[PDB]
Amino acid sequence: MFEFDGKVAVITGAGSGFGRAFAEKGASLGMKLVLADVDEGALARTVDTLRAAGAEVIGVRTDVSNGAQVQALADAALEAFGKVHLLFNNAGVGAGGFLWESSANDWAWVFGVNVMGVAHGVRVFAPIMLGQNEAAHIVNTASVAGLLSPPSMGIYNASKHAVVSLTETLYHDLRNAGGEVGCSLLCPAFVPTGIADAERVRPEALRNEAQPTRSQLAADRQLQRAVRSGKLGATDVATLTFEAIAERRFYILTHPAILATVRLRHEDIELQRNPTDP
Amino acid sequence: MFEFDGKVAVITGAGSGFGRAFAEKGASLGMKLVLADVDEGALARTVDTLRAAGAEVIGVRTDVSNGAQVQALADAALEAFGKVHLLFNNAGVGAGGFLWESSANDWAWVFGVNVMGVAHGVRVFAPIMLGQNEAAHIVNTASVAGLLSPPSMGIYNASKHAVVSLTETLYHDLRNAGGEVGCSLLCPAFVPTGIADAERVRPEALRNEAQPTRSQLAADRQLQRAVRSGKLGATDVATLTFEAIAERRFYILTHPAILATVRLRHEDIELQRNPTDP
Amino acid sequence: MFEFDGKVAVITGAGSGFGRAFAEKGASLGMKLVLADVDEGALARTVDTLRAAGAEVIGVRTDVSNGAQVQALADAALEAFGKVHLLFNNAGVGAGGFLWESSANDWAWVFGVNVMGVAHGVRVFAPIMLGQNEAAHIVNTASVAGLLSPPSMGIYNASKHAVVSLTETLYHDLRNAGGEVGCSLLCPAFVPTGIADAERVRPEALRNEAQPTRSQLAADRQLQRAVRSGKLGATDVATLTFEAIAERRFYILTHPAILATVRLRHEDIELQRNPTDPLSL
Amino acid sequence: MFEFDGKVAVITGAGSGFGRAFAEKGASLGMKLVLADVDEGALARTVDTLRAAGAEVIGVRTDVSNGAQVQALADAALEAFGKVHLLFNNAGVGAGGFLWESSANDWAWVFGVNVMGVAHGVRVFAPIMLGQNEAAHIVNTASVAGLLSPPSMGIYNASKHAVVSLTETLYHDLRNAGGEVGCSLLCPAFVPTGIADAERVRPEALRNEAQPTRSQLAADRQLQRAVRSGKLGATDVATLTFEAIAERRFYILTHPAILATVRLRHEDIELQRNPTDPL
Amino acid sequence: MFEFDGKVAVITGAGSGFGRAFAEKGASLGMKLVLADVDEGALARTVDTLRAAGAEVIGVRTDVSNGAQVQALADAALEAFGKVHLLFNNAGVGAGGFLWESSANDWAWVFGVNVMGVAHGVRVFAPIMLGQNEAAHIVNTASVAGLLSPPSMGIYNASKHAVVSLTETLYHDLRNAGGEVGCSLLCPAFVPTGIADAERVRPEALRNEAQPTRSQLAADRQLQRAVRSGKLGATDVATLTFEAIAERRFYILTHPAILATVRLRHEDIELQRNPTDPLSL
Amino acid sequence: MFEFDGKVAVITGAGSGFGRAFAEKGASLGMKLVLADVDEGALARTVDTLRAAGAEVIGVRTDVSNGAQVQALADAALEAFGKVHLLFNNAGVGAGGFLWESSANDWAWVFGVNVMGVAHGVRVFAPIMLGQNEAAHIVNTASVAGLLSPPSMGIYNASKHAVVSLTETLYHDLRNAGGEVGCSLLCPAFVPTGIADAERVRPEALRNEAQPTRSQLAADRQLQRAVRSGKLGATDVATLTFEAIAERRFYILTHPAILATVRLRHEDIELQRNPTDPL
Ligand SMILES: NC(=O)c1ccc[n+]([C@@H]2O[C@H](COP(=O)([O-])OP(=O)(O)OC[C@H]3O[C@@H](n4cnc5c(N)ncnc54)[C@H](O)[C@@H]3O)[C@@H](O)[C@H]2O)c1
Ligand SMILES: NC(=O)c1ccc[n+]([C@@H]2O[C@H](COP(=O)([O-])OP(=O)(O)OC[C@H]3O[C@@H](n4cnc5c(N)ncnc54)[C@H](O)[C@@H]3O)[C@@H](O)[C@H]2O)c1
Ligand SMILES: NC(=O)c1ccc[n+]([C@@H]2O[C@H](COP(=O)([O-])OP(=O)(O)OC[C@H]3O[C@@H](n4cnc5c(N)ncnc54)[C@H](O)[C@@H]3O)[C@@H](O)[C@H]2O)c1
Ligand SMILES: NC(=O)c1ccc[n+]([C@@H]2O[C@H](COP(=O)([O-])OP(=O)(O)OC[C@H]3O[C@@H](n4cnc5c(N)ncnc54)[C@H](O)[C@@H]3O)[C@@H](O)[C@H]2O)c1
Ligand SMILES: NC(=O)c1ccc[n+]([C@@H]2O[C@H](COP(=O)([O-])OP(=O)(O)OC[C@H]3O[C@@H](n4cnc5c(N)ncnc54)[C@H](O)[C@@H]3O)[C@@H](O)[C@H]2O)c1
Ligand SMILES: NC(=O)c1ccc[n+]([C@@H]2O[C@H](COP(=O)([O-])OP(=O)(O)OC[C@H]3O[C@@H](n4cnc5c(N)ncnc54)[C@H](O)[C@@H]3O)[C@@H](O)[C@H]2O)c1
Repeated sequence: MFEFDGKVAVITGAGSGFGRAFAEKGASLGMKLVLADVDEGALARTVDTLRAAGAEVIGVRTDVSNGAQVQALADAALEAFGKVHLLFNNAGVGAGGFLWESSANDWAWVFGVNVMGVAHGVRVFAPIMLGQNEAAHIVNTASVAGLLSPPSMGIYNASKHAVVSLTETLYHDLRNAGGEVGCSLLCPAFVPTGIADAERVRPEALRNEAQPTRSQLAADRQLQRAVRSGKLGATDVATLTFEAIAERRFYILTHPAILATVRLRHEDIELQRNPTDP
Repeated sequence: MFEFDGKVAVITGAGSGFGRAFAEKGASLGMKLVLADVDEGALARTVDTLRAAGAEVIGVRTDVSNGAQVQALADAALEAFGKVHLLFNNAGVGAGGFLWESSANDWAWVFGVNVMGVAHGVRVFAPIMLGQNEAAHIVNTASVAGLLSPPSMGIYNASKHAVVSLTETLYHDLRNAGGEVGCSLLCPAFVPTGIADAERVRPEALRNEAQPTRSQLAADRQLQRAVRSGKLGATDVATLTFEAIAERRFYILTHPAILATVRLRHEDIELQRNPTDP
Repeated sequence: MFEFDGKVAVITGAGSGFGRAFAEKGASLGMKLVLADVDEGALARTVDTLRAAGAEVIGVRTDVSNGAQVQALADAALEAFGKVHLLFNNAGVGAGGFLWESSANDWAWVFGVNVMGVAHGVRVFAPIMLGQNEAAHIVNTASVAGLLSPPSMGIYNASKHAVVSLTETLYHDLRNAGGEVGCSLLCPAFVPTGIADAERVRPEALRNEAQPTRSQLAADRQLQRAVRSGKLGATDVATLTFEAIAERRFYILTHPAILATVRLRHEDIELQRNPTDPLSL
Repeated sequence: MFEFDGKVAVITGAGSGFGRAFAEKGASLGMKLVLADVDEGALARTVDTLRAAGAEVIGVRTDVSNGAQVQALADAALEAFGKVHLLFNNAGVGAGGFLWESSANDWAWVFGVNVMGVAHGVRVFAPIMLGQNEAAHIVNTASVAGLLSPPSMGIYNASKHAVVSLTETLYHDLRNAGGEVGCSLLCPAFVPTGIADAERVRPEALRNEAQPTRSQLAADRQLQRAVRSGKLGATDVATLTFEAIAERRFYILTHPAILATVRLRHEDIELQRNPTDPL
Repeated sequence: MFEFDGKVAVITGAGSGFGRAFAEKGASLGMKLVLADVDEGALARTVDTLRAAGAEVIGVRTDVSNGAQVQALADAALEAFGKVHLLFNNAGVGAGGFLWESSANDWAWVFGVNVMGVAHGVRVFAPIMLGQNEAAHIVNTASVAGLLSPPSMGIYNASKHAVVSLTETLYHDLRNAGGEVGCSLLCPAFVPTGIADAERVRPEALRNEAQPTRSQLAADRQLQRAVRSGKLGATDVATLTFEAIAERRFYILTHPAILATVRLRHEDIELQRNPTDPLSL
Repeated sequence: MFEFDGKVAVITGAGSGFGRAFAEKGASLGMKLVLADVDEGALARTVDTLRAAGAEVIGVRTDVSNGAQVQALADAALEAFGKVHLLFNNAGVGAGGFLWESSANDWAWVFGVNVMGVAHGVRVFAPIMLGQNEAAHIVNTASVAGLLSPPSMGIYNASKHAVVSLTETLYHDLRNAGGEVGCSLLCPAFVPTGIADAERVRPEALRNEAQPTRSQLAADRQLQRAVRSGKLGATDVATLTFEAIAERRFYILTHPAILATVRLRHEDIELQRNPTDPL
């Protein structure tokens, strides 16, 4: 099994939600923590909270869409603790509405965080991990939206399908390369976190000047209800994720009840049948 | 059935491969053609060839990764022919190698063309089509790599999974919106085209200064053999695609033999089983 | 076999369709190209692209219905390359509709290009080829419309039957005169080209003041549909034509499926039978 | 049964050969005659003889290659007799020799008469006939040279193949348009007429300045010999032609012996076999 | 019930762990906060974040083992808010290892914070609270180690049994003196805090020149593991503690699962039985 | 069976009360005696009387709150008799009154003797005993006040609960380390000794300048009354203690009647019930 005690975990999106939960779980297993977030206030508060729980932790404000900042995060992790054993490419954002009503900025924002942030983390940290000649593991947070295509969330859906596939490919590439570095793919259903309020960290350069359309308002309200009503919490997702890492299990479906809907989409494809609305 | 005679088709990646084949097929059905490509020479030659076959056609040099140029393409199409009835968001590029060995530029290049080009086309042309109150259809070229995750092609794979999902979502959004605009998703296996030589149109700003790694060289050689040995040609893909448009069929699998491998990946997911190499 | 590499081909109608495909095929075999067309824009693009791919090519704007301009085309050919070995009398136009509804200008236009253009080509270039004491060959583009008489195409049909018989006669005349110059007759069915848009190169002096009739409109639209949906392309016509030249075969029927209805017309004649009605389209 | 008594026939080339014989046969059937030829002296000899024998006949000098004059021929026909029921687009000329040795003027001359003269007649008279709502018929004189490609006659051959196909198409077009206007295609072999001396009516603007070549002289000598030695006369051709019109028969082959040579040509095409010389 | 909104809480050890959680809970109830700690950096961050979320709070660096500084903390409390209603004598440290291997400095350090800090708190603030004629309450943090005697923790155990009994006695003394001041005794099991890292705030004068022994290393690592893996958090301890204060309940056992082994120790004593060996960890 | 003849006992608080009685009992068992007290006059009276009766005994004035002096006590013990087999960390003091009314010096005094004196003894002597590879035993004098929390005695109570738990932990630690060193915990109720007059040995540095409060005077009067009226004597406590050492019994409750009150306190804790006043 994968051992955690005294190892180093780097966690993006650590100021909230799953990322904060991963930090708490990692601390309880004896991990040293490198926490990264673009939300300065959330990051600072999470660092202080983890320290008050006895964790050894540093924080590095990081916009994961920026390759130079992700490199800087790795450099900070090595300077502090010498090694990186666990990477959670977890930061994410969303936007909704009829697909054609979204702006170019919306596409750039969501793909910059949800895909390029994951890409940067893999590109920067996998060589470091491969060079250490020790067990290490990379966990990428997708979503059940990486296995399904629900209406009015097409940009988010597409970004999460990209994370699914790049992480599947990563699994094969790491094996073909050899070594003790593995990876997993986390695909949760809705959990009460801050994800429905992702607009709070949209960068100024990507703001929309147009007011939200009717379908965008509807999608935003829908996501809030879905998020607020999830029956598993972020703490449960952290527990299940670390169990999967210990077993080096690739697919982490925290809400396996979704599998009926996933099977439906897969059946559409195998039957070359126009997409079913369930 | 969808009628083509006298209608207007806008085709990206028209200078080669599937795009040139779509232009020839469209011309044989009586369509007016708006051809777009970033490769100036290929675009000009394709325009001349189609004209020598009696087609009514214009060409617009277009980098589909650039939203302003995709808008300009729509403006040129309307100025020439007044309407757009068929859109082929078809331009694409690729890169390969162990996932972490690829550069940030590689990610930006492939996602800029394969995802943002599709996104721009949907964003710009779907409102035009919805406003015409006539039948229209949008075809997005993914790949079987949008349904599978083969090793050493992770960036390409991820971009094509994104196209799959955004197009599935588009299908639902168009229905929820109402109207006569539909869409389809084209997922071919390997076909002898120019796709293995996509580096010919990598923009200067995204060039790699480092020489290719061992795995990148291997992946490039593998793709060339796969592409050169495909048993269906681009003309066959065009024929099958237009048949699907006529029936408004969403999933266009030109090589349905792939479905055994697709089922294998779907089984991995449904069973939460680590990815199988077939 | 007939040698192409290093030889000189003169092609009329080279801006589009078959002529352009002949030029591409000739270039791929190493021929020097003299390309002629009245559509200066199309001709310039054809020449430019062939030259950029490495051809030795000149383009000469030529109205093949004009005897002096055909003579000027031969002069430009000889001035650029010294010889002419292959001549494609290929430019052509068309018009349709009930035969009596067409104008005198329609007859003059179609026959000026389709018959007189071929006639000038033969008259000007055959003596040049005979005087060279070298293998040479003349290919005239007729049509399956030179072997059949489909309705509402009578002016075009008549011009193509004229090309058929003049070329058949040339075959015998060249053998009677003796020497190494031969000829072939190309008779394709519908192929995607610009031929249904021939009005774009009708000269202003032969324009029709009158509005087109119902039967003329119907013939135009039927021809547009038939041409654009042809299953063989201009490239295929060029490939088959050069194969025939190589073996000096006279009849080039690129679409042999036409033979059932050619046989029907022949048996009408042989039985003195009133022409069998064509099937519905 | 197409009926002739009291109907109006327009005949081109009426001063000689087939045209004169059509006129004499039409007169014997009680037709009113409108006779056209570019040769005014020969046209007058035909008209005056028929008028002396009691026919209703007018003569109109006409160059059938000139559309304006063909229109005036129709105008005179309608002015005199009110209707046109039978049209013989019959005037014709020829030239011979190795194909490439002929001049541009040779092409323009032979096609002007043999094709454009027929085209003008169809263009001018077919709408008249269609508008009359009566039985009418157009006869175009081709030749067996419209069915075969004999050597050294390429311009003539090509002109006659054009007549063959335009008349076949006219047959289909008339049926598509509907009505009682029909047509026939006359394809005779050599008959002793004046056709071998067609140069007598070559217009000045199309004169050749060069002397004839060996092959042109050879082709002229062959034609003179072949025309002189036909066993059927112009009267016989007229008899057979009106016989076929009566039955509305399209192909009029006055010399059916040539069909063996026609089958050979057709077989060449059907087999894509290099043209066989029948020797 | 005990009223919190608008009342004044003084919390020692407020920079981390339970103390920080008490301050957060007090802020959420509308209490004015006087927060004390010797870890100036941790205390400043705690105060800053609470104030930014809207608390009325002051932070006062205080070494609770120093009687004068505890008196200074009361003076700062009264100067800022005029009253003290709730006192959490909560700061604490620890050391482990075989009892005889610990130094005199180890005893002085642990007892100075864990016992004397509580003693100074009671001595300084109880008279203030009694003189106010208002409801007030003192909460002393002991531990389940004040109810049990686990091996290799004897100095810490002893200090926490001292807190237990002094607080039990204070309960009776406050009732005998009369009035509205009460007290409670908080006895948690392991919770993720900084308590296993207490060496970070050992004063320089009480440092050990000697290397740590095998049994001291083992005790430190066991404590690190037990603390970090506690299933209840500091927030939960704060929630349960304030619920107990509200009902003025004396014993606060946040981890009642400890009761089986507390009963075992009690029956050892009641039966005059040699202490039952603890189970393997 | 732990054996006493010829073994060495170190006894703190040897000038009075339990400590003097331990010394007399040890002498009767043939032990060599190392006697310590901060009161030099009382220590000399004990030492000289025992020596007169034929014991091997030395006296070492010792303030057990001072680690250096406890070390010197061990040094003198080893110098005179070579070994230490029995240690009574017995010296103790007290103070009373409402908890918050006591001074900082009261806390420092009572904990200095009652807890630090015991801690110093364990720290200094346990490694000696462990290194001897012989049977040895440490006895710490707590009180029933280490098992209960009677009102107005909070400083004393807390100090004695600390002794209880440190000695229980010592019991577990000695077994974890291995060897033949053990310990016991002596928990007597009130006995007529000098404990109610402990202020006679309060060091000058910890003097109170304030006069006593009503509750402190009340607590002093109660203690004087309770101590004077115990029915067991110091000799009896010494008898019971050596009896328990012989059996290696840990809990030494010389007054088992208090266990009803102890069960009540234990029940309070087990039920999380506000402390019951036993009245
Ligand atoms: N919560 C759910 O229901 C749900 C379901 C499935 C998947 N997910 C995914 O889980 C991941 C974690 O999100 P969450 O639910 O904890 O939401 P969250 O909002 O509570 O936390 C996400 C964090 O990412 C940070 N972040 C955003 N953009 C960033 C950037 N450019 N650089 C660095 N940090 C950035 C935010 O500031 C925030 O602290 C995301 O990838 C999300 O898409 C969430
Ligand atoms: N050929 C296959 O085996 C295969 C299989 C599955 C999917 N596909 C997809 O089919 C689509 C068509 O590719 P193809 O196989 O015809 O390859 P191709 O190389 O023959 O044609 C692709 C064309 O896209 C153009 N293009 C590239 N970047 C562009 C940009 N930024 N803007 C505009 N045009 C741009 C290229 O210049 C080229 O003409 C692509 O999306 C490709 O990923 C191909
Ligand atoms: N395309 C078919 O279906 C088809 C079938 C049978 C025969 N044909 C014959 O093939 C030949 C080539 O035509 P295509 O189909 O390639 O059509 P096209 O329109 O593509 O090419 C014919 C070219 O001839 C040129 N041309 C016309 N008049 C001219 C003149 N006076 N002088 C010089 N050039 C002139 C036109 O500009 C044009 O570029 C013609 O003779 C046509 O009748 C075509
Ligand atoms: N005689 C044969 O052996 C023979 C065989 C087959 C077909 N034909 C055809 O039969 C038709 C009749 O010829 P014929 O044999 O009676 O020859 P012919 O010379 O005896 O008579 C033809 C007449 O047409 C006239 N003509 C010539 N050019 C004219 C013009 N521009 N306008 C008006 N009239 C004009 C001539 O003056 C002459 O009177 C011709 O079309 C000829 O091609 C003749
Ligand atoms: N965490 C547990 O498992 C646990 C269990 C039972 C009891 N306790 C008790 O809980 C109390 C709070 O500790 P915690 O667990 O929150 O640990 P902690 O280390 O997170 O917090 C204790 C705080 O006390 C401060 N402190 C230490 N010495 C001080 C001094 N001289 N003056 C002022 N402040 C001082 C430290 O700086 C620290 O901020 C302590 O009394 C501890 O013994 C803790
Ligand atoms: N007597 C009781 O009722 C009673 C009950 C329970 C427990 N105890 C405990 O029994 C132990 C013995 O007390 P006692 O009852 O014999 O009282 P005691 O007064 O008769 O004797 C105690 C002796 O300890 C000495 N001493 C005090 N401070 C000292 C120091 N700093 N260093 C060295 N010696 C010092 C005193 O001088 C005195 O001689 C104490 O720990 C006391 O707390 C007594």
